[PDB]
Amino acid sequence: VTAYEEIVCQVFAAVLDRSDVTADADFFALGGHSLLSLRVVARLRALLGVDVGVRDLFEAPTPAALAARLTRPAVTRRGPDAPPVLSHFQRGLWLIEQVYQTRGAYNVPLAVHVSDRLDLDVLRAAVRDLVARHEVLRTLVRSSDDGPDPVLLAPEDAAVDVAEVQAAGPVADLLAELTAQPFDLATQIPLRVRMITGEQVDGCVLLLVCHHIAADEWSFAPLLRDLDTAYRARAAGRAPDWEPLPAQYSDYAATLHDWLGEATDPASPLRRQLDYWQHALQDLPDELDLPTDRPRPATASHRGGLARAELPPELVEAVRRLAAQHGVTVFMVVQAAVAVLLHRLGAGDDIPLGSPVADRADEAVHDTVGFFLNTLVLRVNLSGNPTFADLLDRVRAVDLEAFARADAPFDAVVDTVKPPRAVSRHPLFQTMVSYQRRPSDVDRLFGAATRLVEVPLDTAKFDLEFAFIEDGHGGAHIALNYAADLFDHDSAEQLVARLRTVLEHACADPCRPVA
Ligand SMILES: *P(=O)(O)OCC(C)(C)[C@@H](O)C(=O)NCCC(=O)NCCOC(=O)[C@@H](N)CC(C)C
Repeated sequence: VTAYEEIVCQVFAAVLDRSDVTADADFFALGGHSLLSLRVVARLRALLGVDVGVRDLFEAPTPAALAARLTRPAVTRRGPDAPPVLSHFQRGLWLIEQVYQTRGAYNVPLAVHVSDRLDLDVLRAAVRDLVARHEVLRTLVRSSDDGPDPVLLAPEDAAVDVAEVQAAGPVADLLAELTAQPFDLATQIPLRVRMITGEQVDGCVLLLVCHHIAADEWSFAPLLRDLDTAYRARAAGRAPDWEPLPAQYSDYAATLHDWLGEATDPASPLRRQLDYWQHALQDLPDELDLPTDRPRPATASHRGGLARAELPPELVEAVRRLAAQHGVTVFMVVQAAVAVLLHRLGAGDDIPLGSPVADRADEAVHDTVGFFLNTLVLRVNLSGNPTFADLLDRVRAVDLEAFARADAPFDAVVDTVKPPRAVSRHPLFQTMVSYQRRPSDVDRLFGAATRLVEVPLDTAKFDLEFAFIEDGHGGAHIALNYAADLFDHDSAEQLVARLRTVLEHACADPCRPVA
């Protein structure tokens, strides 16, 4: 869970009085010692509500290690002859695509503007190195009677898909179209690479499209890192000089499967976490009374738009202060604000919000390529006329309770809860809230000037998806990915603007009742 990691970071920063606390920063190297160790332990106990001690800090002196310490066997490499293993999370992504026919909605884009036009032959060679390094990028998925079956292509058998595209109209719409193009994972590797050039394009835009089964947003940094390494090596006519991965995704999947156990085992983590979610999601609403422009259609088209709400740096910093002062993450502030927004729009006091949680505590997978996101239903209650500060306490309690049962795959949770189904409605929740941080130090890739560019998606996965997105070099914005079937664009622009308004009011005076 990344949430533990940012809480430990916020605690390190406050105690050491430093603004440079990263997930890999050693507490004692940061300037800490035994005296300040007591203050870190005391603050983490009051915030996290778990019995943490000096021992945990000593053995795990970095936020990533300490967070992982609070979250199960370590991932072990299974040897070269081991067959591929699809994780439960991958199986869930395969199910939603087959059962709900989401076409291209789950494709993950990663677009980088490059001041130089890249060499297509070197890029293709580098993509082959990237695919050879990360087995998940050359793992096909084929249907069967039992379900999906992984098929690991050998590096020499994985035909990479690398092509240059000349941009006619605006580049942003081309990026969205290329992203929406569906994969056939039975015959194509889950990676498409496109270099967009044109008279309007200065240099090129490098677009990586991954099928979600093979990458999450947390994979952007290792993707660009490794692709840059391979491109530079291939431009010099050599193979990239890198060590093997400490673990492949199949290693992570096998370890997760063995630890989860069988749902029929009363002592297995799977059944115990499923039992929690069965109780926690009792009497859940089928859906929230949101203000749509059109009724929910019989079948979902999964068309969508993207409405941005720019946040002034002073608002981003005020939101950070509000999170730090109440001992919550920025995500919890955003999640609380979204709950207030839907509440003020008439959704009631019982607000289920879907949210991704990253299962990247193990150091063998903490910085690797793959899909490590589970989906949790964060059920926030707004009854009793709470203030926003009160809500931040409720949200923290709901989230921490949820983060302790984050391994039960969301599809098993849907099976256990058994809500009424509808192919045009995502079950258990239809609004997702997430916090995302884009990679830093990706400005000099491929020996050029580079910058990430956001892709304006033409697809949507739920009714509403709110994302607080930090760019990695200072700024932040809210991205609302809305279902076009339900909302017009201007309704979504208004929705994302009213969320910023709620955030502005919460920072100004968190003691206002949310009603
Ligand atoms: P954190 O890891 O930074 O902890 C700080 C210290 C330095 C470990 C702190 O615990 C500490 O001061 N340890 C020192 C303990 C120590 O050295 N005691 C000396 C023993 O003195 C006596 O007890 C005395 N009876 C010695 C006899 C042999 C005469």
